[PDB]
Amino acid sequence: RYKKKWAATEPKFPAVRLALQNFDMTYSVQFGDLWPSIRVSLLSEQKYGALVNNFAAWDHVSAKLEQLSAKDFVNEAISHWELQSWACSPNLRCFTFDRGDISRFPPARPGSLGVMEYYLMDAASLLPVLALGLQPGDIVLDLCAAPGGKTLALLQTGCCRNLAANDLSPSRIARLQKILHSYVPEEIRDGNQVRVTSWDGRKWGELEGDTYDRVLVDVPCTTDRHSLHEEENNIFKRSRKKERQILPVLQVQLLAAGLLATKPGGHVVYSTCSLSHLQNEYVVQGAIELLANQYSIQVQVEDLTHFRRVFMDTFCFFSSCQVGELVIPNLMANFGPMYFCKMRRL
Amino acid sequence: GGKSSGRRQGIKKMEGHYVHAGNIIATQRHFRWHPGAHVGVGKNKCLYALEEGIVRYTKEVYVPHPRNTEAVDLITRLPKGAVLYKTFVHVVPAKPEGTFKLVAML
Amino acid sequence: RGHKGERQRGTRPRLGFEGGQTPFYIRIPKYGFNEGHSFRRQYKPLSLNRLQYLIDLGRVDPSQPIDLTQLVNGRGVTIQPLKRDYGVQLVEEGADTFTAKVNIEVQLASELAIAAIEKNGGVVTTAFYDPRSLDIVCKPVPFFLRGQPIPKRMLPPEELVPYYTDAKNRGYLADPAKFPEARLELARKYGYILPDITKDELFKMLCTRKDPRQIFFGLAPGWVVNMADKKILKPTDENLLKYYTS
RNA sequence: GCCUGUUUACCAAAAACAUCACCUCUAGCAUCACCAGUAUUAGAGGCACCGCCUGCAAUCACUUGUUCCUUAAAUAGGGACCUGUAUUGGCUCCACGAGGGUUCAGCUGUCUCUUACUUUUAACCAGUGAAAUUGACCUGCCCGUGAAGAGGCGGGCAUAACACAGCAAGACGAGAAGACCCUAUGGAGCUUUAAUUUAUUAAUGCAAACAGAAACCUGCAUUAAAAAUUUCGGUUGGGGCGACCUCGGAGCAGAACCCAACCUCCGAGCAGUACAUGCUAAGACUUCACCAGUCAAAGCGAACACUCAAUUGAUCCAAUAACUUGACCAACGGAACAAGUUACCCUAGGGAUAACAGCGCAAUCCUAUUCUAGAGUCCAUAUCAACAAUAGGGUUUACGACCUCGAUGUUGGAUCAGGACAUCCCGAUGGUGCAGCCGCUAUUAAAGGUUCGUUUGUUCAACGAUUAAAGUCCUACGUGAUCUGAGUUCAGACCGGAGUAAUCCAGGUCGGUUUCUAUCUACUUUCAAAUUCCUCCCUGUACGAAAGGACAAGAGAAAUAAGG
RNA sequence: GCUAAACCUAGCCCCAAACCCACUCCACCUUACUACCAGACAACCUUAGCCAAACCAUUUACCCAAAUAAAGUAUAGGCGAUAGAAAUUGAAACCUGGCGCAAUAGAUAUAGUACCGCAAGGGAAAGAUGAAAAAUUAUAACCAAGCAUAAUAUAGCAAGGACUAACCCCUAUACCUUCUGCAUAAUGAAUUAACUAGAAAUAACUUUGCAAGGAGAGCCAAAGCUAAGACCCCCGAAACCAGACGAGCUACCUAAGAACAGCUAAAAGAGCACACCCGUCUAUGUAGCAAAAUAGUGGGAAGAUUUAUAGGUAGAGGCGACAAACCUACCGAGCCUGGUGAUAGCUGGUUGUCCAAGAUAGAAUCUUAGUUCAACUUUAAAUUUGCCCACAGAACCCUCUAAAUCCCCUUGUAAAUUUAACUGUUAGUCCAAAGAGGAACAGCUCUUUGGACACUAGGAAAAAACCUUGUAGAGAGAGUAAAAAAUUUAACA
Ligand SMILES: C[S@@+](CC[C@H](N)C(=O)[O-])C[C@H]1O[C@@H](n2cnc3c(N)ncnc32)[C@H](O)[C@@H]1O
Ligand SMILES: [K+]
Ligand SMILES: [K+]
Ligand SMILES: [K+]
Ligand SMILES: [K+]
Ligand SMILES: [K+]
Ligand SMILES: [K+]
Ligand SMILES: [Mg+2]
Ligand SMILES: [Mg+2]
Ligand SMILES: [Mg+2]
Ligand SMILES: [Mg+2]
Ligand SMILES: [Mg+2]
Ligand SMILES: [Mg+2]
Ligand SMILES: [Mg+2]
Ligand SMILES: [Mg+2]
Ligand SMILES: [Mg+2]
Ligand SMILES: [Mg+2]
Ligand SMILES: [Mg+2]
Ligand SMILES: [Mg+2]
Ligand SMILES: [Mg+2]
Ligand SMILES: [Mg+2]
Ligand SMILES: [Mg+2]
Ligand SMILES: [Mg+2]
Ligand SMILES: [Mg+2]
Ligand SMILES: [Mg+2]
Ligand SMILES: [Mg+2]
Ligand SMILES: [Mg+2]
Ligand SMILES: [Mg+2]
Ligand SMILES: [Mg+2]
Ligand SMILES: [Mg+2]
Ligand SMILES: [Mg+2]
Ligand SMILES: [Mg+2]
Ligand SMILES: [Mg+2]
Ligand SMILES: [Mg+2]
Ligand SMILES: [Mg+2]
Ligand SMILES: [Mg+2]
Ligand SMILES: [Mg+2]
Ligand SMILES: [Mg+2]
Ligand SMILES: [Mg+2]
Ligand SMILES: [Mg+2]
Ligand SMILES: [Mg+2]
Ligand SMILES: [Mg+2]
Ligand SMILES: [Mg+2]
Ligand SMILES: [Mg+2]
Ligand SMILES: [Mg+2]
Ligand SMILES: [Mg+2]
Ligand SMILES: [Mg+2]
Ligand SMILES: [Mg+2]
Ligand SMILES: [Mg+2]
Ligand SMILES: [Mg+2]
Ligand SMILES: [Mg+2]
Ligand SMILES: [Mg+2]
Ligand SMILES: [Mg+2]
Ligand SMILES: [Mg+2]
Ligand SMILES: [Mg+2]
Ligand SMILES: [Mg+2]
Ligand SMILES: [Mg+2]
Ligand SMILES: [Mg+2]
Ligand SMILES: [Mg+2]
Repeated sequence: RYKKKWAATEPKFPAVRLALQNFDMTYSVQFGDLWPSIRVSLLSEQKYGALVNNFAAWDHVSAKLEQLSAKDFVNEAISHWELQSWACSPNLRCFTFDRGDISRFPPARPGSLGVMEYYLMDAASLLPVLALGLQPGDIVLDLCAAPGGKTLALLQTGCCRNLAANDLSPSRIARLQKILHSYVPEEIRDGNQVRVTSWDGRKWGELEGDTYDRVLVDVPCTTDRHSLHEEENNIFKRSRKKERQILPVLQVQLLAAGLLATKPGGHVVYSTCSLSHLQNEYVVQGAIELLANQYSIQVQVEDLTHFRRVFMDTFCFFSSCQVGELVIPNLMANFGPMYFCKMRRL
Repeated sequence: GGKSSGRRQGIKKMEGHYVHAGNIIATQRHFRWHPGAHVGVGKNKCLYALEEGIVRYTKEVYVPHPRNTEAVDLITRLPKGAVLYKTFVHVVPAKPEGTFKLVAML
Repeated sequence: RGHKGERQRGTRPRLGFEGGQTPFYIRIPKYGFNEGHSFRRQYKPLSLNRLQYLIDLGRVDPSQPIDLTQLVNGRGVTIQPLKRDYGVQLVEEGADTFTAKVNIEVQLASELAIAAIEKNGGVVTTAFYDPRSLDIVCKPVPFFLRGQPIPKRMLPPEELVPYYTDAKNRGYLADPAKFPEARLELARKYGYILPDITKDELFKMLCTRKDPRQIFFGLAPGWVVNMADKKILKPTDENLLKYYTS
């Protein structure tokens, strides 16, 4: 029989407050004096970048955005490659506002083709797609692709002949299908070019070995932006405490499976929307040791310092990261938080 | 979850049963039984008799429609000489369409 | 009474209660099935088979004009003015076998029933009776025991005026000049030779029609029937005469 | 705890309340209170005199470890040191107290260990004469069985009748539908940011009504105040900080249908294409009822029953000219709108249902064999033992909810014990890595015995001194109509913690009603066989190189036990 | 043969009719029943709540002045439980009665007395001769429990089969109720007598009258209509509201009083210690002396003391050195009366005989202690198939390639469906089998098939679930069914 007369009961905290307390302890030591600056940006609403849909009237949309003083940071960054001196995924146009500007883009309006003119997404989430260095004729595998923040960006490039978008949750997958349907014309999705499935990412390490040249792996993680604001399906509630404990374990397993899926000589980018170093660098180091000990697979992590300097103008970067690149949010540049690490298989 | 009850789907008219027009013959989730002579199929693969008569079940050669791509791709990979079979439910009409009766003597 | 519960203790719930779920009758949506049921007009049907049955047995004499009083007096109909009855309606049942020349006045009449009577040489006229005068017509004897002067029946309501002002329905307020034209159309439609009732000996009896403000035959409104002394009292006040004649 | 004082009349006299002292809050004044008073006054509170104290966080208190004193023995009492936390707040001091602990000497039948006497009671004779109680009884023991604890059933044994006096193991003894958990669309108190209201009260505003400005009154409003009404969804979960409630698919459910969880897995609360996704109408299916839900020929009218497993919400009502539309009513067959707490609790019931117990079961626990790897210098088997195997036991921890919810609180102790032998001691006998003493191990043996103390409510345990030994258990975890009431358990209070509060607590502290006249069974002198240690002698003998050091038999002395 | 038992009146109930009483003398609103002095004192103000809505919050019938009819209609209503007209219609009418009661009945009544409570208020019990008691030589017999006459003899639900015979022999696990299942150590009952618990006619059915009409205005009618017969319990809360009654106990206050030896000390809420008050500890007592006491031991005892007297504060409250204390011996909200026969899905009870049919799918539910519907069951009625079952036939991704169903002519048989009218059961058990959860444990939990059990008997020791076996009586006949455990083990070159 249950006992309902406990002497002391733990006070009920909101899931937002629960997430805030855990982040406050962990991230204060990790970031030091930058945590108060980061914390305000996390609590403030993030800036939304307008990703131009190439399938629609991209040139006309670009002219429309220029009227709202929007500036294509991607086009500016491309010209910066030679200025500083794999390159990056081409055919991406995302317009944002100036540093410290709070203006919000109007909601997207379907064009004459019947597809949305542009997609609103975090500008920090576009970097892993750019860091992926996509090239035409490649076969791209995306794990946890739903709801399609990075999935849509791959199709805008037009460099992927075959795509494998897999997310474990069918509800997220259903959102991905609608986003692709509304934006990407049916002709591309008509064939086997875009394959949307709902299975465990751990299976991809065995079912499809060395099939894909470019693999983008965004494992699930404690989303700092969503946890501090959303009250639904928060990972920090008591019922989901078990999932948070086993969360780093899944991050190591899903990343390792994706590394097995890629062909030797291919590129794999590990992406995570969190500031916790125990889930950003340790997971990356965990997968590297896991492959060598169990499957004897060696990978090399590329240097993103060259990539860091190009987007320093429009993004804030943390210069105390062992392997990956971490983009921390700021009041002037609200994009983030985003962590992306690029490793190639040899 | 998974507390859903059964849908009570199956054979409503067995072999040799006398049926009338519109009577439901069988209800199925998938095409376990295929419509035969004077047997219609609804949206939910519900087989109903189009004519009054006796219900018969036979095994017939299955030739899919060319427009149905999925079934066409299945017979094209079969070894030469192999033929697919499926169960078909037929209704053999019992009464004729009508009779000619004398009505007047002009 | 069973074992315990509300059955043995006699605390059963009200009729229609289903243990807590929404009752069957409650969950059915409301519709205007019976809306205004107490204001709808009801008419007792009178078949020509019933009318011919009464005539052959002598319960209704065809030599005299037939009104609602004669039908009630012959136990042919049972009118309930308290039950929103407005008279009798003549239906077409048994029109083939009907063969009698009568002068019957009914509140409503179908086109075929009108044609059947006029084919045999009869006369059919439709008049309106208000509920107050209806009880007087059905049971004159109880009304004469109240010691009240006979009131004039009121005109039909605004909705029923078109029915009684049209010669097709043989309304009692219709223009008599349009009756010959309407009578011939029924003869042509149903294919029967319309007899000339003027040459008939009963022509005077057929033409006998009561005034729209009159209740009985030969009894002007305002008169007081004294059944104890077999006498009728007629007021001579000028204002009273103007009230009972207008 | 300042003190005298006060409180639960009938279980708590206190650490609780009050109390001078101090602090805070409110109020500028007349004609029943305050008060016939007026800021040195009055009222509403907190703390409990007095004295002392910094930083501008120290000092202290609390806390985690360590040590010392007392005792033969100290989970107690007293003091000191280390760590952490906490701060207006904290620390001392008289006196005092039926308050709660420790102790010196003394005192004593409190005890070792009881005994004698008187009185009452008692028993008998005489008089008077109750009460609870009672299905009927012609009222036995053992074993078994059974709704799981039998005087009544099964199998054995015993058995003339019969009163009186004792006894308290049984009659799950008697006494208040007992306490204890649970149930109810049963109550009540209390608290509140539960819901529903401002009638009432007070303060403003306007209207009214006036003067010429105002007040009173009345109406309508808005603010609060103080109250009023009512409710506390189910499901599941002993060590938590909840999940779950509707709909669909797969396994169980293997082949027509149907078929459950705490079950085993994945989801759905949409989107897209249509715009005849128009109008009508035979015959059928139907999620086991109903409500809903599904298919559909023909016909009319046009062209030349949309995809999808789920993708959904009834009635009333509101909106609307109409057509139509409206609820994570998600507690999803939906109440138009209501939360906690009760140990101050009350009523109706429940062994359908908890804890203790009994019973089932043997995961755990326990024991012996089988196996022979491995320890034991060599060597499986003097001993010891792995992976396992084979059986037994019902002492722990669990699991089951079958019996008891119309008077057993449980633990421990005192008293008296009956029984098992898987033997702690005494006895007999193999083996030994048994020289002798000591030991180890195994077979046999239940006739007899199995201590006194310190802290602790203790069971247990720690160590104190002993003993041939200070056995493992069972018996309603024996025994409470024999006793005890210390711990826990009802009302009081405090410390710490939780909560806005009421109030709560697996913690600490203090106090707290233990009824009964014996009707029945059983029993009330087993007429009487005793065990053990030490010393001595054998004997300083056998043994041994010495060191050491025995058997058996006999004697003496002492102790307990039994009987005088 | 004692106690007893009987014994019919008193009187009452319901109607009718009629509109009722209230100054002999004296006393009586002050402390009522008190002869006899200066007063000023005034009545009027919505009922609420229980209860029903299965909670509850709007709401929920209560003579309002003519029976019937209109009519349970119009309307009202969380449009829901339920509430509910009017116009209009028009009624006879003779008090002197009883298919009422007969001392546990009928009024409580012999009496609002005795008695109980401070008060409001509650509220009894019983009598029995005869013409004559101025016949007591009286009103004879028999009859409940309880006794007495007349204690008891192995053994056991107290009996039955019996028997020459009481016992001895054989056989037999009290009753009611509640549960799947009670000899059960679960409930109730000491016993005797009396009293004490199924009220309603919408539909349907049955039997008459009349019939396309029926009916003694209204109403119904596509064979109906009228009339009759025939179905719907008792006791019990804690509560809520209204109006009264209570501070002679107690809590505090007011008025005016009383008490406190002696000693030590000092002008003390001082010390010791009587009266007095209080009730710490222990024992006795526990239906007691006592619904809180006795004995001893204690605290205070010149004060915030104790105490007599009168008055005050009254329940939505008082009062409180706050103990949720006290407010007339059960105060987390007094008592009494009324609403009230409150309500209770809960507990208990539910009265003569005999026969017949008669058990385990579910769904919904502020619902799992209930109810509604279905299933099942019963009666009546109509009709024709029902059950058993030969082939044929019912899926693939899937070889646990399962046992076996569904369908189903013959055939064996006699039921089945539909119509009408409603009740009741559904907190199930165990065994075999398949499969889940637990531990390849449980008299464990949860589905499925089948059996048994709640229906008798025999056999397994006693025995609800295993086996045998059912349709009912008598016999001092007969044949059978199931039905009684086996097993004793090591030489060796
Ligand atoms: C933080 S979201 C990333 C969304 C997307 N990658 C983007 O950046 O736009 C991680 C997603 O991974 C999916 N996921 C969680 N567990 C997964 C698993 N085991 N295998 C595949 N996907 C998983 C979840 O549905 C979740 O929506
Ligand atoms: K007292
Ligand atoms: K004290
Ligand atoms: K006893
Ligand atoms: K509900
Ligand atoms: K008892
Ligand atoms: K119930
Ligand atoms: Mg299922
Ligand atoms: Mg009962
Ligand atoms: Mg004190
Ligand atoms: Mg002092
Ligand atoms: Mg007391
Ligand atoms: Mg006391
Ligand atoms: Mg105090
Ligand atoms: Mg004192
Ligand atoms: Mg001493
Ligand atoms: Mg005597
Ligand atoms: Mg007595
Ligand atoms: Mg005897
Ligand atoms: Mg026994
Ligand atoms: Mg026996
Ligand atoms: Mg005796
Ligand atoms: Mg005694
Ligand atoms: Mg309920
Ligand atoms: Mg009310
Ligand atoms: Mg159905
Ligand atoms: Mg529901
Ligand atoms: Mg449903
Ligand atoms: Mg307490
Ligand atoms: Mg032995
Ligand atoms: Mg015990
Ligand atoms: Mg005891
Ligand atoms: Mg005892
Ligand atoms: Mg105690
Ligand atoms: Mg104590
Ligand atoms: Mg002695
Ligand atoms: Mg005088
Ligand atoms: Mg005088
Ligand atoms: Mg109610
Ligand atoms: Mg209630
Ligand atoms: Mg009487
Ligand atoms: Mg007798
Ligand atoms: Mg016998
Ligand atoms: Mg009151
Ligand atoms: Mg007084
Ligand atoms: Mg003195
Ligand atoms: Mg003094
Ligand atoms: Mg006192
Ligand atoms: Mg004390
Ligand atoms: Mg006294
Ligand atoms: Mg003194
Ligand atoms: Mg008084
Ligand atoms: Mg006091
Ligand atoms: Mg208190
Ligand atoms: Mg209290
Ligand atoms: Mg009282
Ligand atoms: Mg009742
Ligand atoms: Mg029978
Ligand atoms: Mg509901």
